[PDB]
Amino acid sequence: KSVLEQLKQVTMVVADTGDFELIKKYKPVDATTNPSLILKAVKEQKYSNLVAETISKVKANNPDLNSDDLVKEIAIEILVSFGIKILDVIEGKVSSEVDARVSFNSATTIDYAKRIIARYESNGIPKDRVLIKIAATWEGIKAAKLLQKEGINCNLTLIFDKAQAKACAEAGVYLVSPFVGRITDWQMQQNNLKTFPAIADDDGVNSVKAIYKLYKSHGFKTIVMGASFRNVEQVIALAGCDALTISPVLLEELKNRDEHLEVKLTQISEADFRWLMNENAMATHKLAEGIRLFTKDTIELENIIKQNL
Amino acid sequence: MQKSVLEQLKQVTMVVADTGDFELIKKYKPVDATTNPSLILKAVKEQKYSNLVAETISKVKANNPDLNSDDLVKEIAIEILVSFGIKILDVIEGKVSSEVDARVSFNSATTIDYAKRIIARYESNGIPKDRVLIKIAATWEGIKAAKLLQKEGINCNLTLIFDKAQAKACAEAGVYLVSPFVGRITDWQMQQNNLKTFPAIADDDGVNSVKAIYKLYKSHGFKTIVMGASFRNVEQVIALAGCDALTISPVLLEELKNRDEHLEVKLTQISEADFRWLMNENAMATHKLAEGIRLFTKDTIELENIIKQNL
Repeated sequence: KSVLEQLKQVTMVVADTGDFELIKKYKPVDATTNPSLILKAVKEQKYSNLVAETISKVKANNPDLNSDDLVKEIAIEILVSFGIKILDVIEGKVSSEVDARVSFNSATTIDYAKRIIARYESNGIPKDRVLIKIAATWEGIKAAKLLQKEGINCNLTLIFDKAQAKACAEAGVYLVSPFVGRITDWQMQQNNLKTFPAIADDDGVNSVKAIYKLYKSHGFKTIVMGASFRNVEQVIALAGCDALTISPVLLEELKNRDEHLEVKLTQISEADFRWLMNENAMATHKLAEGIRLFTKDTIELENIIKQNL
Repeated sequence: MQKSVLEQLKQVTMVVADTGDFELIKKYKPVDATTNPSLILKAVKEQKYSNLVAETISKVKANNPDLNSDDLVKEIAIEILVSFGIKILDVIEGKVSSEVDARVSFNSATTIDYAKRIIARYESNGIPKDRVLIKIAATWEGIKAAKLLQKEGINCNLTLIFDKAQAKACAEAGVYLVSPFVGRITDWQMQQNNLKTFPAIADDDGVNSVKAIYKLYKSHGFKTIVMGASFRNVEQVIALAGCDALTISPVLLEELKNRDEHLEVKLTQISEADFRWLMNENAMATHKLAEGIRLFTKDTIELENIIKQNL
């Protein structure tokens, strides 16, 4: 058995891509998108017809919207159209991320999430097949608490800190996506490291291990999904995690190796949360950075939509 | 005849001394003075104030025999920061700034409580609230706290200001005074760009930040005092001549006192979600606000450990 197939025995394998054509090579259970991956699927142009049809559809269904509102509605429908194509090739769920610009507004986050779900449902996809990805700021967590109460399952993303993860679980979220790679990136930058750290010393791997241990010892039922990978050894290190979302490149690396895979993994108030985050210099920087960078990619996507109206 | 750079500055800007070392303050005759948790730790640890620190720990211990150890340490820490403030007030005409415990920085209600506790300790010694500014980190929760404190006549000094949005929100809250930082912003600039020498004044991100806030405030007619803080060299201070106020370390005060070159005058609505977005967009501000709270917290924990070692 390949390492990929070994991993599937102990972990829910998830594909991290909007390039739905790649997903059948790997037979993951679930798939995840993010604003950068949607932009890449739009930019690389394998799906220009899907984009063009989406734009036409939204214009016809929305004669009342001005150019700004129309572009926003198209951005949502693009996210959903990719998700629908992904759902055609997997048995599980797809994750679709809200506009990062709403990250500090629980209200607009709730509305955005509900609009994504409504668009899926209008296209005949039931909400049980979708996770709404939300950056794990306090405001995102508070939004997810409400959405979960209303039956909308959330994927809390940009998780860099254990207390941050704990708060998510306290809110009853379906799933959390603690990051690995971006933490390793910070670690390597801090000391100008030229090579990846040994696995035992990899701050990103250790961050997910710590969250896993917290959740299992405490009996939290939220799914732990490691995300953000720089090398295949980081993914292998976390075998046994509830779920791991993995790029098509790294899925291919796992598919082509066949050594033995060792299985390794077997209330907070607002003020408390803000304090614990502030104590984590890396998490404070990297949460903020993720929201800035995803916003830049969403603006690039909007500019592409505008050029094709 | 032409006076020193210091005396010329005093003519056009309220000169403030940035130190817990009250003995040094009298050599410079500032109007006001500022402390912060790091400066209080430095004054507590230095040999020359060891009698004042000793006497403070004794008096609180004697008058509070029934406090649990956690409460007792907290009471001594507030007494030490107030006792240095009082020694400063004895040697100046104006106000002293005393910072709340940095651990309350994300809690408006405990900020308000800590501020009131500081004021009460001053008042217990006969010092009226009009001689004290409560220094509060300009997180959203600190701005909310300060808005409420100002409604009760407690003047605040909103510190760790790194972005024009904080500054604007502070003004909108009606705070008495803001402390936009210079030096720490230049530190970020110099570390990030590998700068061997300090940037030209025109290119100094820190100096430009205070200039932008000053311009914002005067164009909007805000009455909040703009006090530049955090300096790395005299040239950054001189660059801001004419700002409402400038708080300056004793090393830099001494440099200004001894220079006689001519001083040219250079300086003559936000929702929570908006504030948080604009802060987020500023990588430097996000990092430096957080770091400042962390570092002040580390120094206050060291103060607490020193209190515990002397009990």
